Amino acid sequence: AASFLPSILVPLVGLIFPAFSMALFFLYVQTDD
Amino acid sequence: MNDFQKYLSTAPVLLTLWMTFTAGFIIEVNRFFPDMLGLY
Amino acid sequence: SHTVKIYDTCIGCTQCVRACPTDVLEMVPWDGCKSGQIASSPRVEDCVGCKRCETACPTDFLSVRVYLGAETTRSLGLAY
Amino acid sequence: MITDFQVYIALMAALLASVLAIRLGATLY
Amino acid sequence: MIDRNSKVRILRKESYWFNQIGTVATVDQSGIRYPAVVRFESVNYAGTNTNNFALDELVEVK
Amino acid sequence: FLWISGMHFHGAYFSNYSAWLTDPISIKQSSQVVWPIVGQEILNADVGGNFQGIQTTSGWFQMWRAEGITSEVE
Amino acid sequence: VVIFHFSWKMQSDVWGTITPDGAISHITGGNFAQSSITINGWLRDFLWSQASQVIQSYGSASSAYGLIFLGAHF
Amino acid sequence: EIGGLTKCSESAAFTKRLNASVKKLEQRASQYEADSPPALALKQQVERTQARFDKYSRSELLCGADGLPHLVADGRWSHAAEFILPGFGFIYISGWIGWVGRKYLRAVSTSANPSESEIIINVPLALKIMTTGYIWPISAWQELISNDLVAVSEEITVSP
Amino acid sequence: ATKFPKFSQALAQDPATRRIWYGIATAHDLEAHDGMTEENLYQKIFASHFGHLAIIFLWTSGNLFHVAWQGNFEKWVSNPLKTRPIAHSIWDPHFGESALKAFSKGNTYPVNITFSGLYQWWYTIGFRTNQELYKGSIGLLLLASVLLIAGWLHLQPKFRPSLSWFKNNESRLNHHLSGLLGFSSLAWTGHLVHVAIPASRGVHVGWDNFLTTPPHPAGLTPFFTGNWTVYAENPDSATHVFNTSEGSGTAILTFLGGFHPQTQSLWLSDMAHHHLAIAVVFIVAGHMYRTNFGIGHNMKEILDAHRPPGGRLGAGHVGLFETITNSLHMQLGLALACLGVATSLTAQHMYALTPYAYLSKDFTTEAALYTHHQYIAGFLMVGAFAHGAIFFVRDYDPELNKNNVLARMLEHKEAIISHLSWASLFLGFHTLGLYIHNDTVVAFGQPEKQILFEPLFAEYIQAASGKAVYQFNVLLASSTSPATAAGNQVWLPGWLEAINNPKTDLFLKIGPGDFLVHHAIALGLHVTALILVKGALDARGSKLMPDKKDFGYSFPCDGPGRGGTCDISAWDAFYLAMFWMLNTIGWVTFYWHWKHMTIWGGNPGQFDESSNYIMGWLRDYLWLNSSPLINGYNPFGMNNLSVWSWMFLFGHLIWATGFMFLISWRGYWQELIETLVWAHERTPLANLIRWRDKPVALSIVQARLVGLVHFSVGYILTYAAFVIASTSGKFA
Amino acid sequence: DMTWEGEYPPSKVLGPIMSKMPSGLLAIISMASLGVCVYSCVQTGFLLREPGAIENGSWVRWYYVVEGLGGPLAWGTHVASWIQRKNGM
Ligand code: CLA
Ligand code: CLA
Ligand code: CLA
Ligand code: CLA
Ligand code: CLA
Ligand SMILES: CC(=O)O[C@H]1CC(C)(C)C(=C=C/C(C)=C/C=C/C(C)=C/C=C/C=C(C)/C=C\C=C(/C)C(=O)C[C@@]23O[C@]2(C)C[C@@H](O)CC3(C)C)[C@](C)(O)C1
Ligand SMILES: CC(=O)O[C@H]1CC(C)(C)C(=C=C/C(C)=C/C=C\C(C)=C/C=C\C=C(C)\C=C\C=C(/C)C(=O)C[C@@]23O[C@]2(C)C[C@@H](O)CC3(C)C)[C@](C)(O)C1
Ligand SMILES: CC1=C(/C=C/C(C)=C/C=C/C(C)=C/C=C/C=C(C)/C=C/C=C(C)/C=C/C2=C(C)CCCC2(C)C)C(C)(C)CCC1
Ligand SMILES: CC1=C(C/C=C(\C)CCC[C@H](C)CCC[C@H](C)CCCC(C)C)C(=O)c2ccccc2C1=O
Ligand code: SF4
Ligand code: SF4
Repeated sequence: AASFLPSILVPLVGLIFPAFSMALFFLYVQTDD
Repeated sequence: MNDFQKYLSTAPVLLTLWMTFTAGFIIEVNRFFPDMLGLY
Repeated sequence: SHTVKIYDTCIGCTQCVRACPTDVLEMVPWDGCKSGQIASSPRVEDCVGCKRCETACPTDFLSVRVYLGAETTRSLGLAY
Repeated sequence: MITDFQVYIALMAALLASVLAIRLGATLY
Repeated sequence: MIDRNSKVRILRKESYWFNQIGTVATVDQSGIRYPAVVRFESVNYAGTNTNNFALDELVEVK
Repeated sequence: FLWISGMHFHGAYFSNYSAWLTDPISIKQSSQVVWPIVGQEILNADVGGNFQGIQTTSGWFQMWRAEGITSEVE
Repeated sequence: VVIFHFSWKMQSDVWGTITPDGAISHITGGNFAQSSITINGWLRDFLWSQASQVIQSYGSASSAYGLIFLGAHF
Repeated sequence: EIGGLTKCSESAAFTKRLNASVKKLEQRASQYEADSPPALALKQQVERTQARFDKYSRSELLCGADGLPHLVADGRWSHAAEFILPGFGFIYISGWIGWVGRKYLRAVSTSANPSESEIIINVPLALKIMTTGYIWPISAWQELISNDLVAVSEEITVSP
Repeated sequence: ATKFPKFSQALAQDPATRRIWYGIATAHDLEAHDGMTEENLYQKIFASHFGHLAIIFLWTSGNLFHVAWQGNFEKWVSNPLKTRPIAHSIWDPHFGESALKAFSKGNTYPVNITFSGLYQWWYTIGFRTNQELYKGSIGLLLLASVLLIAGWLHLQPKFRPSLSWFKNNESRLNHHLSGLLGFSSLAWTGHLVHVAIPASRGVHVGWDNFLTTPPHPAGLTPFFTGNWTVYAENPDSATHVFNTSEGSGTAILTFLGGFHPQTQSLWLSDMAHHHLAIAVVFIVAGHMYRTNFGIGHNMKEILDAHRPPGGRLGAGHVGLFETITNSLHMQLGLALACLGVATSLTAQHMYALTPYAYLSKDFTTEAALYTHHQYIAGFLMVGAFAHGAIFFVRDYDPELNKNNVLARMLEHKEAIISHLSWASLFLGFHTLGLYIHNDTVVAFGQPEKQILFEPLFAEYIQAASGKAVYQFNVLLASSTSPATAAGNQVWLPGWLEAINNPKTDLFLKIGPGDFLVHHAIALGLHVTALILVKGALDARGSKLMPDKKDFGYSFPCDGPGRGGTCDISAWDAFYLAMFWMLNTIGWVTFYWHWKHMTIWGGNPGQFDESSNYIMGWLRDYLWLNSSPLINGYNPFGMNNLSVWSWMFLFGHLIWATGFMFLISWRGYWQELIETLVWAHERTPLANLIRWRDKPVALSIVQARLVGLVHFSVGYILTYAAFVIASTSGKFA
Repeated sequence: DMTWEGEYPPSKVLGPIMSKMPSGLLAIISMASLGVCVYSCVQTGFLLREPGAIENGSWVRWYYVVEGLGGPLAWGTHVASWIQRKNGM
């Protein structure tokens, strides 16, 4: 059901996504090509 | 005397005296001609 | 790091080389002025960007100009 | 009333935009 | 003409005393790049009242 | 010293200490009065004791009472 | 912060009036306990509420304070 | 009337304000008594209040709905007392001050120490120069047409 | 480079944390990147624009989707004046049961009420069902994808446009004026005539029947025959109920003037006619420049020939053509300036000439929209002047523009700056002085001694358009005026009704109180301008630093010598002007809100009398209308205004935090950071972990930027809460 | 190219056609054009000011609309005549 989507996506968008993005930026700025 | 007059001629002193005089005359005018928002 | 340039308006007063906190400037022989000396910046790799030199110049407009640029440990004055 | 299928269709479209966005970003890089 | 005690107008755009009048103190004759030494009655942003200019940068005023 | 002197003088010629002394609970302390220029007189409040002035808050009246002043001549 | 603490605590848990019998009515009513625990409380139950006097001082002997309040902000 | 305003002499709100103001003072005076210095003062204050309102009433001031005087400044001479006439006063006095100041500065500029005379004014000279400002309008115009007021590009300018 | 700032070796080889900070903030200055050719610059910018467009469309798609999936549009359509529009739903795991109930008031699930006005706009344009909104969102998602593809395509080797294509001014202007603006307007009038107007009268015209439902009974016969008057006959009656056929008409193009009686908004027929007329004007104007067909004007020639014979403007406009074509910064500045004026106009004209139905009755939304556009306008204005300065420092060629109109501006710079200064001083001294006079006299209990000037000039203008209250018998306010006779049978009938109706915002009544506030706004504009203009003119050099052009647009300072040279760069002018911009916009927004608040509340007198002195604004506006907001959450409970209450306090925090960066400078912090480094290196266990980027304090300019951002964000956030909670809490 | 100096512009600035026209002809055209524009305005004014009968915007006439465009042309033509006169042609 689509109604369950708010409770399945918000946890991901506000927690999982930001974390991985920040991690990637760190790895990108800490690397010496 | 001459030297004292020079001190009295210094900028700070003269300003205070002049402003006191100006303030006084303005206050006195309002004392005798009070409450004016126009030349009558 | 930073770039320091000296112009022909120098008078060889030596004041700039006496103010540098990191020995970046020197007085070299020259013939364009009565003093017979001009300032040079042989070791700009040690310039911290203080601009004390500029503050000491007596010419109408600074004969010594410091243009801040790329930053290194030395230029950023980092003892750590 | 927007049906579940309709909502799911929208999400699929969004995904396409995302993949096409990464490419544009990586092409500008 | 630029000469001792002459009055001139500065023509150096970078000068604090541009388009202003100064008195030539001495003009060196040894071929230095900026021979004339002009003195002004107003201090610059640094507090100096003198500077050396070339003859072309100075126009006699009288 | 001049500052302290002025305060005592203003408390002798421009205050309601006597009245307050008699009824400390009701009368309000006041030791400054404004000249009647330009509606500034509104600043002269009805503190009490047939007196109108600015209510001071430095605590002079209490101190004087403790010392035993009683009069304004003192 | 210290002076504000003094002002609210006293007006809430000390100052006030007591009846002939034992009835204590504090100036602000004891609001300090449950209102000073949040920043909104200070802004509303202190600054906003206790400032009703200065803002409404015009036309009274307390008008000077209102003018000074504004002047100081400036 | 202009702007739909009403003359203050014919505005009820204006009168209401007057009555109210006086009442407030009188109510206060009641507490004090007889020739009590406080009462006499309040009594004198009401007289001033009554006078002020009367003056405004006899004037040509136009009041609004609030019963407060509103000033007119569009150039009409009917209400010149409100802005035009007082305006001339400011211009005359201000010009006087500016003119005399410029005169003194230029005068002492050629002295032995032009900067000492700015921190320690030569009172005798200043007074003389100050008195000569009553005809500043004439003097200024004369100086303009003589090319002695405005300078000519012989002044310092920025690098660009 | 081989580090984060690939576009800068200098930053890349930096051993500190600055490398990261600066790389992020210098990312979009493509012109300064290492190894940048003009061709590449243009190509990358073009592609970046495609991406921006896509973001805008995705944003619009989301609003439609969320309103359709979680909103109450259809219910609102049924009862527009008794339903609160919903934006999106709320799923916060941190909420307490009480909060779930409070925010779920009026509905069955926690929700946020929208103050963006989308419902009214969509209702007016024709939307009636949620399914329709869904289709729109899906379409925009697709368009967004197409735009992203274009960005990639034009960066490919065989599709990268040439530098010449990027500099063909004539073709672009012709196309943009005739097609982007002209034909688009024609298309819009088509929609209004085919879909919107029918809907207002109760008829449904959609993709299902648009090809078989003629917009007008006569057909296109009148159009081609020339009998255009037919399309203006039978306008909707004054008893027409919107969204229904009762009292409807058949007209499609008219010039009635005024507002629909029931919706209190502009007539749709008039808007259709408006766009049709604008269309023709733009389409004609788009045929002015030469574009490979022989006919047309050459812009360079036009500019060169315009030199006043008297010589008062020097050599005229010669040389400007090359300067503009070869400078992207000047182009951006010109654009931002014009858009800034447009945004302000939208705000000013949209609250008076209400364009959408039942928008006037939604007080909170009306308030938000005005403050929104006015603030955006300020930012857009400041940016224009900023890029103008960047132009002088980077792209100005002194030789090309010799004795040009532009160069001569930089010749009398002192005159301009000095006079602008005088204006600011005059306005400042007297405006403040008069306010303080009024405050003092009122405080002393003598309000009759206030100096209140009537805004006669403005009142005259209002009368000139028909207002009668002021009693100035002039122009349209005069029955005998030639002007009245002209439009009495055209558009005046309807206009003269609205302008003379007290329950409309068309030319609101003005009084002595408005005079003062207007002069304050004047001060703001003048002072903000002074800072910005000075920055631009004194960007290439000054007496203190005659060689400023060689250092750039933004540099920390020039040292503690020559008296001290802090904040001497042009960037600093932008920094200083931002504060003034916020102040002036704040004054403007405060004025609008308070005036309207009193009007809505039914007591216009409060503003009329208390706006004359400052205390009134503080007590009768800020203090009085803050009661609903500060009680969003109290020791006794909470309501739907809790979120707004919390944000208000949050804003204050950010604003004050900004002060730290603005007043405290680097030296102090650098020394403190050094001590912290020592500690980490000397503390056992933590010694195991170490940094790879030396920890250092923020730079001088960086701190200024950070501080300005904190100040700005807090400023906007705090007012946003107030304007919304105060209006909604009292009238909603 | 189009840059000019002095007290009068060169004829090249008047375009590819008018640059060859005589000053007098341009003057005649200018006066005629202004006349048409003024006539159109006066006549239309009557229509707008006539009681009723202008409902549905009947007052707008194609001819008068076109005629009204003479006013701007009048300005251009009169300016051009001056330029041609000074240029000698
Ligand atoms: C959209 C983002 C988001 C979401 C979904 C949540 C969700 C939650 N927060 Mg929260 N939070 C957020 C942003 C978010 N937060 C931010 C930005 C801040 C900083 C201001 C906080 C600060 C904050 C605090 C200070 C606290 C919470 C707490 C909670 C939990 C209260 C509900 C509950 O049942 O607790 C009961 C908890 C449970 C039933 C346990 C749930 C199972 C956990 C969450 C599994 C986590 C595993 C996860 C995958 C690991 C991440 C891996 C990484 C790669 C991302 C809930 C899970 C409270 C809590 O208890 O935290 C757990 C709490 O004390 N939050
Ligand atoms: C802390 C000291 C202090 C302060 C703040 C005040 C303040 C005040 N006194 Mg007060 N007073 C003081 C000490 C003080 N007094 C003392 C020690 C005495 C005993 C002599 C008095 C006796 C006294 C009397 C008798 C009266 C006051 C009054 C007043 C009020 C009006 C002041 C006034 O004259 O305004 C107006 C100010 C002037 C007329 C002075 C003119 C301004 C001068 C010319 C400027 C100074 C010139 C400058 C210094 C030149 C420099 C030259 C160089 C050599 C230095 C005012 C609230 C009056 C009052 O309240 O009436 C209701 C009043 O009647 N006081
Ligand atoms: C008819 C053909 C046509 C059309 C429709 C367009 C359309 C467009 N071009 Mg374009 N272009 C064309 C031909 C065309 N071009 C040609 C032939 C060339 C080669 C010479 C170019 C070269 C070109 C470049 C190099 C760029 C564009 C860009 C753009 C886009 C601008 C951004 C946008 O969406 O704003 C559309 C905005 C609106 C519709 C809103 C307009 C709002 C204004 C304010 C209305 C004003 C009304 C009125 C005047 C106000 C009155 C009040 C006033 C007095 C204050 C737009 C889609 C830019 C872009 O983003 O590319 C991706 C860009 O960089 N074009
Ligand atoms: C179409 C509009 C437009 C365009 C294309 C540009 C383009 C450009 N501008 Mg410009 N500008 C604009 C509008 C525009 N600007 C406006 C409106 C203003 C006025 C504010 C300015 C003011 C301005 C200045 C003062 C400067 C530029 C500069 C630049 C250049 C580099 C930008 C850069 O480095 O950013 C890189 C990327 C960033 C800075 C990221 C921005 C992060 C922002 C500041 C913070 C976000 C807000 C905050 C996080 C919100 C969180 C709140 C939350 C807690 C609720 C670039 C050519 C710079 C330059 O030197 O050019 C020569 C420069 O110094 N611009
Ligand atoms: C309350 C805060 C405040 C105030 C009052 C001012 C005031 C002023 N700023 Mg300012 N500013 C502020 C905050 C403030 N600033 C902040 C926070 C910033 C950071 C962005 C700036 C940044 C800034 C810049 C960048 C510039 C200014 C400028 C100015 C001046 C504009 C001209 C003017 O108004 O003349 C009138 C001034 C006043 C009314 C203020 C002083 C009033 C005193 C009390 C005198 C009153 C006299 C009174 C009328 C009676 C006189 C007669 C009496 C002697 C008898 C003015 C002095 C501009 C400037 O230099 O001016 C040309 C300018 O370029 N400001
Ligand atoms: C020798 C020979 O042969 O002749 C000789 C002798 C003779 C005859 C004496 C001479 C002459 C001729 C002269 C002096 C000729 C002309 C002088 C002239 C013609 C001077 C200005 C016109 C200005 C206008 C029209 C301004 C604005 C027109 C405007 C502003 C408009 O807006 C028009 C308008 O349209 C809009 C856009 C919308 C329309 O819907 C309606 C309106 C109306 C509002 C010469 C020069 O010596 C040559
Ligand atoms: C700076 C600037 O903007 O300048 C621009 C302005 C502008 C206007 C854009 C320009 C243009 C283009 C042109 C040529 C403009 C001129 C005129 C325009 C606007 C359009 C053309 C012809 C219309 C005709 C022939 C009428 C058809 C109309 C006919 C045939 C009819 O009357 C039908 C009808 O009769 C029946 C059969 C019976 C009647 O009962 C009902 C009526 C009377 C309605 C310019 C001049 O190039 C440059
Ligand atoms: C820095 C710089 C820059 C910029 C500049 C700017 C930013 C400007 C702005 C400007 C502006 C912002 C302007 C404005 C203007 C306005 C106007 C010009 C208006 C006008 C008006 C008129 C003309 C009239 C109108 C009317 C009508 C129509 C009718 C009657 C009524 C009236 C009023 C309404 C650049 C980049 C270029 C570069 C160089 C330097
Ligand atoms: C507090 C303060 C600092 C110190 C402030 C600092 C060091 C901010 C540090 C915290 C911010 C939030 C950066 C922290 C970033 C995290 C460590 C995560 C970084 C991850 C990277 C991949 C980006 C200054 O450097 C300064 C300089 C000049 C004037 C005033 C001041 C000033 O007031
Ligand atoms: S800036 Fe400092 S380190 Fe560099 S040359 Fe000058 S005095 Fe020496
Ligand atoms: S920024 Fe630093 S070096 Fe430059 S003037 Fe200010 S204090 Fe001196």
